[PDB]
Amino acid sequence: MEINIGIGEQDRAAIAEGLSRLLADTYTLYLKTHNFHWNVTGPMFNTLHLMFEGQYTELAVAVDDIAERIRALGFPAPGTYAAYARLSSIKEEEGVPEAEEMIRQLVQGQEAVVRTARSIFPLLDKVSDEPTADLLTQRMQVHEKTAWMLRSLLA
Amino acid sequence: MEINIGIGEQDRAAIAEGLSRLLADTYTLYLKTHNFHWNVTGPMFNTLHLMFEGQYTELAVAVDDIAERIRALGFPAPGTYAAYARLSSIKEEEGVPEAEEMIRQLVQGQEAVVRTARSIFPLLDKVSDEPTADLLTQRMQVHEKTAWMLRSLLA
Amino acid sequence: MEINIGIGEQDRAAIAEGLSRLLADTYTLYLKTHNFHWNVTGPMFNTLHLMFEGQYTELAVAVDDIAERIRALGFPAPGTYAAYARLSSIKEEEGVPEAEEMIRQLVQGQEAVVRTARSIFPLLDKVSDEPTADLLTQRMQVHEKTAWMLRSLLA
Amino acid sequence: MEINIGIGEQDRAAIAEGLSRLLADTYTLYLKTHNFHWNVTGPMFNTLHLMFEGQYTELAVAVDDIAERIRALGFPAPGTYAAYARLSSIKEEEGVPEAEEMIRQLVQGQEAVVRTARSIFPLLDKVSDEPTADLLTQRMQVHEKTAWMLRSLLA
Amino acid sequence: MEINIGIGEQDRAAIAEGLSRLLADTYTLYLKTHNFHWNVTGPMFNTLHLMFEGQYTELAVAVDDIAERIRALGFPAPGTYAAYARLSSIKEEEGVPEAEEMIRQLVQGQEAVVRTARSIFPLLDKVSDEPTADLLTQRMQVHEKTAWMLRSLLA
Amino acid sequence: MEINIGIGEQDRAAIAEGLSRLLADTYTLYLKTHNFHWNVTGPMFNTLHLMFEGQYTELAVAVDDIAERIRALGFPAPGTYAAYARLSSIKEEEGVPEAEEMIRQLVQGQEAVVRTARSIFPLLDKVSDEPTADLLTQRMQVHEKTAWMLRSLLA
Amino acid sequence: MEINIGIGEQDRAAIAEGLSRLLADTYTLYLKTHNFHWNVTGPMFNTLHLMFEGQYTELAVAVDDIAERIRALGFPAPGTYAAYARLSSIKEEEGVPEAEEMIRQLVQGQEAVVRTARSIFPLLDKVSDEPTADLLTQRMQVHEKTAWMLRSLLA
Amino acid sequence: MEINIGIGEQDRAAIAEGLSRLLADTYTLYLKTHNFHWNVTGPMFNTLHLMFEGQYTELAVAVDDIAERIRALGFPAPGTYAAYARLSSIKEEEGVPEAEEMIRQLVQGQEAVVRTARSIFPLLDKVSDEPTADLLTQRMQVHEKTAWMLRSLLA
Amino acid sequence: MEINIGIGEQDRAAIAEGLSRLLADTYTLYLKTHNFHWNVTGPMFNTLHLMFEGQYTELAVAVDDIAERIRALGFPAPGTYAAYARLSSIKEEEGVPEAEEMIRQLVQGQEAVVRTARSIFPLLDKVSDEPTADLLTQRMQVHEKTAWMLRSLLA
Amino acid sequence: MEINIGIGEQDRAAIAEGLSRLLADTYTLYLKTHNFHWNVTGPMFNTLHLMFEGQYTELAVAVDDIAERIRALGFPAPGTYAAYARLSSIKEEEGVPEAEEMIRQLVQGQEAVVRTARSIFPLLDKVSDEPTADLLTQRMQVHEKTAWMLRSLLA
Amino acid sequence: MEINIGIGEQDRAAIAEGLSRLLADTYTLYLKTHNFHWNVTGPMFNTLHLMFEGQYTELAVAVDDIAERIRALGFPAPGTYAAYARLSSIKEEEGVPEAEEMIRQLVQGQEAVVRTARSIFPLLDKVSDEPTADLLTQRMQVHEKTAWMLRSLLA
Amino acid sequence: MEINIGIGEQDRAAIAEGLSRLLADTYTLYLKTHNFHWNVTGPMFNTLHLMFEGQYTELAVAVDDIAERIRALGFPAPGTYAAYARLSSIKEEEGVPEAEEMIRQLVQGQEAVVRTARSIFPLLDKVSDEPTADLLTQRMQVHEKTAWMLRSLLA
Ligand SMILES: [Fe+2]
Ligand SMILES: [Fe+2]
Ligand SMILES: [Fe+2]
Ligand SMILES: [Fe+2]
Ligand SMILES: [Fe+2]
Ligand SMILES: [Fe+2]
Ligand SMILES: [Fe+2]
Ligand SMILES: [Fe+2]
Ligand SMILES: [Fe+2]
Ligand SMILES: [Fe+2]
Ligand SMILES: [Fe+2]
Ligand SMILES: [Fe+2]
Ligand SMILES: [Fe+2]
Ligand SMILES: [Fe+2]
Ligand SMILES: [Fe+2]
Ligand SMILES: [Fe+2]
Ligand SMILES: [Fe+2]
Ligand SMILES: [Fe+2]
Ligand SMILES: [Fe+2]
Ligand SMILES: [Fe+2]
Ligand SMILES: [Fe+2]
Ligand SMILES: [Fe+2]
Ligand SMILES: [Fe+2]
Ligand SMILES: [Fe+2]
Ligand SMILES: [Fe+2]
Ligand SMILES: [Fe+2]
Ligand SMILES: [Fe+2]
Ligand SMILES: [Fe+2]
Ligand SMILES: [Fe+2]
Ligand SMILES: [Fe+2]
Ligand SMILES: [Fe+2]
Ligand SMILES: [Fe+2]
Ligand SMILES: [Fe+2]
Ligand SMILES: [Fe+2]
Ligand SMILES: [Fe+2]
Ligand SMILES: [Fe+2]
Ligand SMILES: [Fe+2]
Ligand SMILES: [Fe+2]
Ligand SMILES: [Fe+2]
Ligand SMILES: [Fe+2]
Ligand SMILES: [Fe+2]
Ligand SMILES: [Fe+2]
Ligand SMILES: [Fe+2]
Ligand SMILES: [Fe+2]
Ligand SMILES: [Fe+2]
Ligand SMILES: [Fe+2]
Ligand SMILES: [Fe+2]
Repeated sequence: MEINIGIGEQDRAAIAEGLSRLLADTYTLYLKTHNFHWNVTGPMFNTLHLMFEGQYTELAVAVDDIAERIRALGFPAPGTYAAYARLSSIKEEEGVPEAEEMIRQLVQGQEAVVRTARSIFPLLDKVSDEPTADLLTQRMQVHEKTAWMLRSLLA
Repeated sequence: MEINIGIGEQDRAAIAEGLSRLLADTYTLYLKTHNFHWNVTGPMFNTLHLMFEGQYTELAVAVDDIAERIRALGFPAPGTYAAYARLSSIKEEEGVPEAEEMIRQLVQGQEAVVRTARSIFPLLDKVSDEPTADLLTQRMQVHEKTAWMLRSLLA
Repeated sequence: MEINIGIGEQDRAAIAEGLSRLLADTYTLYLKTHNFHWNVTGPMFNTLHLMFEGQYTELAVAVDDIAERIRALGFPAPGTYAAYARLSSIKEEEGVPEAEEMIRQLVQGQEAVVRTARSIFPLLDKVSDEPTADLLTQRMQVHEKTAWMLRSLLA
Repeated sequence: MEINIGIGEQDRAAIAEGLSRLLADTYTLYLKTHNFHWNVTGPMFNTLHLMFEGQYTELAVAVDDIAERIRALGFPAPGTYAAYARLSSIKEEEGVPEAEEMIRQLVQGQEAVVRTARSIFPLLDKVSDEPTADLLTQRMQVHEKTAWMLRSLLA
Repeated sequence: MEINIGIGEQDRAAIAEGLSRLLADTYTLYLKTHNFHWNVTGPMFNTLHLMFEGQYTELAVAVDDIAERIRALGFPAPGTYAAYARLSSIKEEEGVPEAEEMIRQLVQGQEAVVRTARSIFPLLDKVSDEPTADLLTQRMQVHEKTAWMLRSLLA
Repeated sequence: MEINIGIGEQDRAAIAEGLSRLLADTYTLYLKTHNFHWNVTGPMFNTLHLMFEGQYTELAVAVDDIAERIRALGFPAPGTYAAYARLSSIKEEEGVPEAEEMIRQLVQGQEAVVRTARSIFPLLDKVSDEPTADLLTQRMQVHEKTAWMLRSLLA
Repeated sequence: MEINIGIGEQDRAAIAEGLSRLLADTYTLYLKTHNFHWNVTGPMFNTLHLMFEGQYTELAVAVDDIAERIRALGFPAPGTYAAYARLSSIKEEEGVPEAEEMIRQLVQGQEAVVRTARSIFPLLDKVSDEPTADLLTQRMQVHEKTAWMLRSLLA
Repeated sequence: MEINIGIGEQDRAAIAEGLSRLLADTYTLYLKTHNFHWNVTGPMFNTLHLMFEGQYTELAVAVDDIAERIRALGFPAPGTYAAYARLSSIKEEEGVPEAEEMIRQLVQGQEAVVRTARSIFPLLDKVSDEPTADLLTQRMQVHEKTAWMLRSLLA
Repeated sequence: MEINIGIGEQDRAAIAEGLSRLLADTYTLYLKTHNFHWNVTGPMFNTLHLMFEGQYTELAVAVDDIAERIRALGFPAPGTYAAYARLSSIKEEEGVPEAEEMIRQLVQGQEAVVRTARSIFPLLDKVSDEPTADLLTQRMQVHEKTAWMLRSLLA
Repeated sequence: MEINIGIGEQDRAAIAEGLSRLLADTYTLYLKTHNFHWNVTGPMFNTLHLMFEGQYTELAVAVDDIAERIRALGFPAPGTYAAYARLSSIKEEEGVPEAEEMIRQLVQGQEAVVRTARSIFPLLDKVSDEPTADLLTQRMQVHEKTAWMLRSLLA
Repeated sequence: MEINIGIGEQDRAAIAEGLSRLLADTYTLYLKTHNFHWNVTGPMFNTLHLMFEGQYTELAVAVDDIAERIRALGFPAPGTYAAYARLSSIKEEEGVPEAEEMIRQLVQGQEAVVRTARSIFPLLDKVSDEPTADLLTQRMQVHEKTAWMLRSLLA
Repeated sequence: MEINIGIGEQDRAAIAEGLSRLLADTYTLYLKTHNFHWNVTGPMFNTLHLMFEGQYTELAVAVDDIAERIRALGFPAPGTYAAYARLSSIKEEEGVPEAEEMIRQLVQGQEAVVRTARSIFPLLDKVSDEPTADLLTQRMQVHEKTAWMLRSLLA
């Protein structure tokens, strides 16, 4: 059945490509946060284990919402290790850093998602896709708040 | 008591006129979805009876939110068969279609409401009314997601 | 598949006709109550906004129950503005009356539904349809309690 | 202690006998529904596994209510395979039918309980046992609604 | 405002008089049950303290439903010691009986409410007051189930 | 089994006598508040119906707590119309006053219970019954708060 | 689709045969417990009514778990009176025993289910089926705990 | 740790200064609303006591959300009487007005917060701070809806 | 950090010593109650198993509240078998009494805690430690109520 | 309507003056706690952000309870920045202290509220106002518990 | 601090290595299931969207449980795309298969996890690690049940 | 009534002796954890107070489960200070250690319970008691997980 939501095929494709980068960043941050939840040690273990648990639980919902916006636009949502490694701007950590370095990496991760979201608004200006713009705004709000709570631990 | 929310009376009347069409479309789609919920038959009965129930339940809240935004702008909210029949662009179904035609009609219904919402943004861009713009964006998000789920059944 | 519930087809059709009138009245009262919920003003705004919310919330469930009893009897449930205007004995209000007149109209609405319910019982005795008779009885109970609560506001 | 509820011992015994048949039918349908819940296969597995779960869960409560009405009338409630096999009008299925045949058998099962309930009303009329009449009416309502939901899957 | 629910003023007044006796009996049983809840002793203390608690909790809701049916019929609901002592057929217990006598009096109390309820049906036959008839039937169901549970303790 | 809670039998008997009057006053107020809940009319029906429901719901718990304190002191708790009519200082209303007069009466009821509670404190001075003193204090707190909310309606 | 869970088809059939006897025993105990719940009398009625309710509620869930393990092994789950009478080792009670005898029979029933579970482990040691062994262990744990609670009543 | 969220330091400082004013105005309206909740009297006491409770409860959450957006921007959130008095544009009420004047003041307060929110948008346009824009929009929607509910009481 | 709560160090030390005896008694009663919960047998098993469960569950919270009041006064809370055995006035039961003797011992236990609480008030009066006096009062209320429920089982 | 709660007008005014100082201290501590919740940084951010949230959430309920006790005594509750700055003994912090200094200040704040409550008991002794004394006691309990938890963080 | 749980370090490392493969397989199945949840189309969309959501929700909890068992054994839990691609035996699907192929792949995935779990038991028989064996058994139970539900759709 | 669960009396006694030592160790660790919960201080207070609270809450359930397995085996569950001091291998802490030493002692306590559980398996290998083996396994799983969480704080 044809899709008639006021956005043309090539524009929906370009928006889906941007949201695919956002999905890949968000999913990579999800797994990194889950990883640090398991692997963090030292005197802040209790609070960081819990904090990273809240963060990855929220990111699991965000992954679903971003993916299903791609579906609403008429395209398949990427969902493999290869697709996400190709699209993600977040570099993974293959070892076990000190807790302060875990916090710093997760701050940079929040900012990377924000940076990807910001890269998409120019396209949305040209096209007028208010639902996707609101999604991006919600994600920016969450990552900017989380960035504050994480960097506050360092000071 | 004078209303002083930063929008003049005839500008508020114009936004309320557009929201009245959005309300009438939303309410007509609500009754149609409720109708199909009761009347659908065939092997997809259980899943469509449930899917349509979730949709009309969400629409009943949306009708209330759209109507109370009209009130916040200082105008009466329309609420009769005659008023909605006059304002609605949704085509009503007087008989009992087969399930796949019910699904098709509801997809077109979602897209019709999006179109009505999209028609109001030019006005908000002249007058500046960010709360209504957010309301319209939420309706477009819900209806575009619902159109994906519905049309996915026909693939 | 044949329907063997102990009521013949012609009697099931006659009961469904009566329930179609009850459904149309109930749905018309639902919309009128919802209308007054949005549009009432004056010193009793808070209490009537709330009271009318409770009533239309209940009536939305009642619509579903009546329509699904029609389905159980083997007939399509009506669900359009045209069908309900043809069948309803409640007169819609196209303006915005004063609060006391809103209350008075809703009292009369409760009593109109009771009247339609009473009209159906003679048919049910002849054919013994105990489930439909209990449904009618429940509606009369709800509308007669609601009539008391509304008319108490006038005194 | 004597039982003085406005119904003589012989009439209570006769009503208890009728309810024993209703209980046996309801319990046999309960087990058949539970059986089909485990054993159904094919593309409708997810919907029918869930639908039959809802139905057997409701029937388990109904068995308790019918049995406890027998106890309120002053007689023991039957509760063995031999007693239910002797009293039940529902034939059990010893194999694993196709899903559509499972649906058909459950429709007939609903109608068999309705038929048993109908057969008890004459006694209740001659004797004025309003609580039992209301129990029978509630069972007829549930089974007639369930029959509609089931046979709609076959259209 | 006029009351047009299909029952004449003289008949509504006679039904309200019957419900007043039922209200009085139910409230007197409520207090007696609450009394025994406090004052029962011996090895069955824990079970009877709890069982009587469940019973008086249910009766408090019943008194409200009975009183508000009187109000729906257009008459004030009685609510004083003097009014209830004049209308109640339940004899109060001024001392502290043994647990077994407490149980036996509560059985008789259930049966007294049933008896008062049965006395009202003839009036409802000539008049067609279905909601009141259903209320009476509900009370009869509850009191006959409670009578079975209480007298079972004595066996 | 002897009671050894640090209060001799004569003092326990005197405290119980005082609590017996507090119980009768609390229960009388409970029934009066319940009565006004049913019978109030006029433009304040909705808010007074609800307010009086909250009050009688709280009073029902208070009755149980006061009676059980009497039980803990070693004496039976009174629970009959004749006992409460004898022990109570609260005047019952046998008719249906106007709403403003219902409010006034309930204000005077709250203050009467406070007076009855106040009358018991001297017995506890002598004896050091700290649990009873806390129960009286809580009743005074509730009733003084309720008196403010009620009389605030009259200003 | 072919089943590849690491257990050959005839070995799965043998485990399913053992679980079918366990299912038949558990379901027979379920119906006996339900029967005694309705029919027990005497001074222990309240506590046994409740205790047996808790037991049959647990057993209803265990029946579903056992049946679905048979399904996971690739075989139909038996579910008729004839099948369960054939496969069960627990004998039903066709009359109404005294309460102490009901308790004794339920103790023996718990122990019968333990014995049936035990009888299956030799097969599992040969074949290796750790999920089934864990299910059997859970049923032994529940039935041994329940036997303690039941026989404690008789001491 | 550097803040890299796509908004330079001077722009973040300016937005935080604007939100500091929104925070002060929101907290001042919070305390005024809480004040009127305690201090309102007259026949609308119940409805206004409840209505103003809902409002100050929502405002307390809004205070936290606005302050934490300031934190996300990298600046301290003000939170003292001196700071809020200095930053607020709403004037406090030091006495106890009549209920209609309390309503009027709270309507004006809603509109004053809307004005403070409006004053911040010019700054976000230049900079593109989509999360803050959404926050201002949410506050405008809540205050404009609340203004409608309050001013409806005066009509 | 100095402690400045209006009570000098020596008086706080003396209050903490008294609360240490109350904590020891309460913890010893908690373990005894938990013991009898496991070990009681006979026809009251179900009721005493449940009643003792409610009691020990409440006592667990009380232990925490007493200990933390000691901490608030500035002293370590005792928490070992030797500390509690040294301070406790409750004598432990090393065997398995009959149920009636378990009930009697638990009555005496409630009274032992009350006795210990009464021994502390003189100190509190001389010093005005109102929070500790309220804690003692709440413990006395619970234990005197529990003593009533337990001894009522014996009568 | 006269206030007759057993405390004379001048004494109620004096008690209300003391509670006004308590309210002002509690509200000032509420805002200081809210402030530190937003502004704290360093490795203890997570634990202190959450601890201070729990504290200000509880203080918000306490401010309402203290204010409504003032109302129950017949006096208006103060509720402005100026009224609280005049009455409060807590000095506000206009900057952003180190986390350890925030904790120290919050300890001193709990003790300041305790000191204000203690200053009122002499008056209450002369007048006899048990509800107010119980409220002060509860505040002292909460603040002394909170002081222990806070000062424990320093050790 | 040394780990002394009764298993030597290289034996724990070997168990951790096996569980790392189980974790990688579970996580790969999790993402594949989430992918298919987003991307499935056709008439089974509604039921497969729901079924796959329930599955990936369960798998997300299982990932955490398996990772935290690795942590309990004293080893870091892997958690990157590169590690999971290296350790997994399940192949991802890079395209969008038809619904029946999605079902078949998820059946094969359940069976793949069972094989990986099964492959670890030989090590557990040499070393003895009953907690890990119970985790493996739980995963086998879940995946075998899920395989039945999935393959039933293809029958 | 004889116990027939497939284990001979002296074999059950031996299993119950082992579980009695596990119960004593679990209860000793419970009290030590509760003690440290009250008495810990320093910058980790908030996290350790909460962490130790979660642990002692879980242990309280474990104590009940272990004791009631002893009861299912037909033996009394020990429950006094003297019995637990005799049976326990965990030593109590009579003073107030620094937080890091509290953590270290609780790690050692978790490992002690694991050793006690492990010590019972040789017996169960001779006797066969799968329910007890599963209980031991669950305790080993919980204590090994808790040991990781605790020792992670010391890294
Ligand atoms: Fe965790
Ligand atoms: Fe989803
Ligand atoms: Fe938004
Ligand atoms: Fe204009
Ligand atoms: Fe439905
Ligand atoms: Fe609304
Ligand atoms: Fe939004
Ligand atoms: Fe939006
Ligand atoms: Fe609303
Ligand atoms: Fe429906
Ligand atoms: Fe009914
Ligand atoms: Fe009904
Ligand atoms: Fe299932
Ligand atoms: Fe039952
Ligand atoms: Fe029952
Ligand atoms: Fe009914
Ligand atoms: Fe009670
Ligand atoms: Fe009511
Ligand atoms: Fe009924
Ligand atoms: Fe009913
Ligand atoms: Fe009501
Ligand atoms: Fe009670
Ligand atoms: Fe108190
Ligand atoms: Fe208190
Ligand atoms: Fe084989
Ligand atoms: Fe199932
Ligand atoms: Fe297990
Ligand atoms: Fe096992
Ligand atoms: Fe309030
Ligand atoms: Fe916050
Ligand atoms: Fe928004
Ligand atoms: Fe605690
Ligand atoms: Fe926060
Ligand atoms: Fe309040
Ligand atoms: Fe208190
Ligand atoms: Fe090795
Ligand atoms: Fe979804
Ligand atoms: Fe975790
Ligand atoms: Fe296992
Ligand atoms: Fe397990
Ligand atoms: Fe397992
Ligand atoms: Fe042996
Ligand atoms: Fe605590
Ligand atoms: Fe237990
Ligand atoms: Fe238990
Ligand atoms: Fe296990
Ligand atoms: Fe195991």
